[PDB]
Amino acid sequence: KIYTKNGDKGQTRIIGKQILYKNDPRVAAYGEVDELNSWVGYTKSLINSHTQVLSNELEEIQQLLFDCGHDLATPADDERHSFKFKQEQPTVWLEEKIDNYTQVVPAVKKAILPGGTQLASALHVARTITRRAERQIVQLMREEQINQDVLIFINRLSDYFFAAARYANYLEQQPDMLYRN
Amino acid sequence: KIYTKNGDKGQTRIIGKQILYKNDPRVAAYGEVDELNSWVGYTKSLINSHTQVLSNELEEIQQLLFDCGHDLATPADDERHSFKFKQEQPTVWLEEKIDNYTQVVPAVKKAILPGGTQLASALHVARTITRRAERQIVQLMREEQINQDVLIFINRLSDYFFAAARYANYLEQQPDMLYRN
Amino acid sequence: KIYTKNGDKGQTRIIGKQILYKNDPRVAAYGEVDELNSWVGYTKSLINSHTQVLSNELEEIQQLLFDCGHDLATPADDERHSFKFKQEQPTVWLEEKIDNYTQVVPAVKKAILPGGTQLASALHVARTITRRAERQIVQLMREEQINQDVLIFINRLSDYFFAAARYANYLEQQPDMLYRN
Ligand code: B12
Ligand code: B12
Ligand code: B12
Ligand SMILES: Nc1ncnc2c1ncn2[C@@H]1O[C@H](COP(=O)(O)OP(=O)(O)OP(=O)(O)O)[C@@H](O)[C@H]1O
Ligand SMILES: Nc1ncnc2c1ncn2[C@@H]1O[C@H](COP(=O)(O)OP(=O)(O)OP(=O)(O)O)[C@@H](O)[C@H]1O
Ligand SMILES: Nc1ncnc2c1ncn2[C@@H]1O[C@H](COP(=O)(O)OP(=O)(O)OP(=O)(O)O)[C@@H](O)[C@H]1O
Ligand SMILES: [Cl-]
Ligand SMILES: [Cl-]
Ligand SMILES: [Cl-]
Ligand SMILES: [Cl-]
Ligand SMILES: [Cl-]
Ligand SMILES: [Cl-]
Ligand SMILES: [K+]
Ligand SMILES: [K+]
Ligand SMILES: [K+]
Ligand SMILES: [K+]
Ligand SMILES: [K+]
Ligand SMILES: [K+]
Ligand SMILES: [Mg+2]
Ligand SMILES: [Mg+2]
Ligand SMILES: [Mg+2]
Repeated sequence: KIYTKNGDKGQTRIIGKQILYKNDPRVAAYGEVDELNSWVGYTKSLINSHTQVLSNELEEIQQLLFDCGHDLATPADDERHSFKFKQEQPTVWLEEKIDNYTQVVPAVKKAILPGGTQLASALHVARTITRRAERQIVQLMREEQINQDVLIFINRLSDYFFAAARYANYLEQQPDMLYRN
Repeated sequence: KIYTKNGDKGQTRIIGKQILYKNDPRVAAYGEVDELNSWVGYTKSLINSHTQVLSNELEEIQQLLFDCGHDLATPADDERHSFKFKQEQPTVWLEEKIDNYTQVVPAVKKAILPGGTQLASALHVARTITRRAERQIVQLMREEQINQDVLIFINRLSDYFFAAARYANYLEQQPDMLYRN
Repeated sequence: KIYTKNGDKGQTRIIGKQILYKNDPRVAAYGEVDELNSWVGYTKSLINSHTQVLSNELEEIQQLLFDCGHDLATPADDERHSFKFKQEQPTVWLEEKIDNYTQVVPAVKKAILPGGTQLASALHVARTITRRAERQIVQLMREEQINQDVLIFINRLSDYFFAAARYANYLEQQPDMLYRN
């Protein structure tokens, strides 16, 4: 059964099987990445005919987030369990999308309100959940050795979600709204 | 008026009327349960003709979450205020649903990406918000005596949301996607 | 480029340019306000013909939340950067809406389940995210001097979202459901 009940008193296992409390900074870090991954799934479910071009990359992000979570759940000192996530290829992939979407949409010099279409608005929610997960990752980094490649990718990912949100509005001919002061 | 302004300097009351700061671990715990309850309401609003079978149980979860929040807001040592939540019946109810939904959907041996239909994706968001609330409950448990029955139910509840998310995809003939490595 | 990479090791700048870790209580506070602002954008995107009357005020809240975030990112002691947010006018505006929406909808004497229409349910999610951001603001207040006007408005704002959620249900002829005990 998926329910083992071993977590009923508030403790759980990480990779390698060491037991931690569920509020441990490590468990909060990969838990927030799981929350982000679920929100990306929700965002993907809002795609329509006008925004289908974004579907493949959202699913790829979900696969990458699983790799990131895996590494966050992995203690550095247990040599039986290696980190799997390498930032270079996925991060350059995000950057290419950021550059492309920044070029195509109307240039702004002011902050935008996070909103517009349902999909663009969901991409802004994704942007802010990514940044929340990043804060938890940094809390963990300050106490334990982490795969720093995960932090590089998670940082870049919220810039991706910002650029993708603007692109989603552009795909539905929805202008962005500027902050008034 | 619902606005009393007594909370304007960042303090508030729990059951029994003792005053705590709004960032107190207790207030964060039942606040996260309120956030979960609101997300379950949102998830319920996404039900359609194909997924109506899930409506009653989502509303029942909302009623149960109110009982859970009540107990988390109740200090153990104030004998004027008793715990109301007893885990056995609601938890066995969740387990029966987990068993039923696990049986009906295609068996997997790999992790799934959290996503699919809008409803299944919302049920995965519910799964991860439940787990976030659980972490806050454990933070509170480590400082204060709690109704441990709430923790048992909240633990089981995120396994319910996982099984229900797979079932929602099944109800709309949407396959789950496997993690690639 | 929007990606500078200066945040790749988990530190970032606030207003005035001092560097903090991304898990610093200040950065968590205005980060949670950004998350709220994105959720308000998402909520606004769910408006339909029956609920158009709520569109202007949601966008106004988004502009106000930017002012609030600005002040939370501003250290009190750096006199080069003044607080911009003054609570009186926006807070009285919220209160007038609370009074109006409380009058129009069916009176209750019991707690309601947070749910109903998709929009009303999203307004309850907004209510609980506002309250989460409030907890982070109070964490910051307990360590650093803040613009206390932001806390007054953020407190009142979750009462606004509660009253607006009930009003959204009323606009679509959806009754609220009461807590059963
Ligand atoms: C880390 C981990 C995860 C991570 C995975 C990635 C990450 N790090 O962020 C996260 C937090 C996402 C996760 C989620 C869940 N998991 Co998990 N997970 C673990 C854990 C602790 C380690 C697995 C491991 O060592 N892998 C290391 C490598 C070398 O092996 P691997 O084959 O590549 O491992 C993969 C699988 O374990 C897979 N996976 C992870 N969880 C689950 C759950 C199920 C049902 C399946 C089929 C596969 C699977 O992901 C791993 C790759 O990253 C184990 C504990 C244990 N006793 O095994 C549980 C454990 C496997 N997971 C469990 C469960 C129940 C869940 C959830 C259903 C919980 C929930 N209600 O949300 C979810 C959703 C699963 C999904 N999406 O399909 C149970 C499964 C019990 C069972 N007999 O079915 C276990 C055994 C824990 C327990 N309670 O004892 N989990
Ligand atoms: C605990 C509590 C809650 C909990 C309830 C369950 C939980 N523990 O998680 C939570 C956090 C969910 C909650 C939410 C809210 N509450 Co409240 N709640 C309290 C509190 C602290 C204790 C109530 C109590 O002692 N009950 C113990 C038992 C023995 O009595 P009871 O009749 O069963 O109590 C029930 C009611 O209080 C009901 N309830 C809880 N909140 C509210 C709000 C309203 C308007 C109504 C009609 C009923 C109601 O839930 C209780 C059962 O669990 C009081 C403080 C106080 N001064 O009374 C406020 C208080 C009742 N709540 C208040 C408010 C405004 C709210 C919110 C509208 C805040 C918001 N903006 O989100 C929401 C939403 C309410 C809803 N869904 O209808 C105000 C009501 C003021 C008024 N005159 O209308 C109070 C008085 C606090 C205050 N500011 O002084 N709250
Ligand atoms: C505070 C701040 C914010 C706050 C704004 C309000 C708040 N306090 O909550 C928040 C957290 C919301 C924010 C968000 C983002 N920001 Co910002 N922000 C800052 C910061 C630290 C201070 C700005 C300042 O001093 N203003 C003070 C007053 C006197 O000047 P001002 O003209 O009124 O400032 C306004 C603009 O800066 C505007 N703004 C804020 N961020 C951004 C980003 C862009 C692209 C634009 C055009 C405008 C803009 O908001 C301010 C008014 O409150 C700077 C750091 C820096 N080096 O400048 C970055 C910085 C401007 N932001 C940056 C970025 C990338 C972002 C995000 C895209 C990050 C993301 N992926 O989510 C988002 C979204 C922006 C949006 N909605 O359009 C980058 C811009 C780099 C570039 N060359 O494009 C900067 C330079 C930080 C960095 N990485 O070096 N940020
Ligand atoms: N509340 C939580 N937040 C984040 N991560 C969690 C949480 N609970 C468990 N985990 C992590 O996710 C994995 C799968 O969760 P699962 O709920 O199966 O664990 P458990 O709660 O320890 O056991 P069980 O639910 O069977 O009693 C755990 O092995 C642990 O690594
Ligand atoms: N930010 C918050 N997060 C979680 N729980 C809260 C928060 N603020 C208040 N509470 C809890 O929810 C109850 C209802 O909230 P409410 O906003 O009415 O309280 P308040 O902020 O203390 O008062 P007011 O908003 O009238 O100034 C409170 O009595 C307290 O138990
Ligand atoms: N994870 C986060 N959570 C909340 N606020 C953040 C976070 N990261 C950065 N900030 C704040 O938001 C502003 C804009 O974020 P941005 O991502 O551009 O910053 P950075 O991560 O420091 O730099 P970069 O992403 O270019 O490496 C920052 O200047 C800082 O004030
Ligand atoms: Cl071994
Ligand atoms: Cl600006
Ligand atoms: Cl008494
Ligand atoms: Cl797997
Ligand atoms: Cl200067
Ligand atoms: Cl009640
Ligand atoms: K489990
Ligand atoms: K290792
Ligand atoms: K109130
Ligand atoms: K008691
Ligand atoms: K950036
Ligand atoms: K200042
Ligand atoms: Mg960054
Ligand atoms: Mg569990
Ligand atoms: Mg309040």
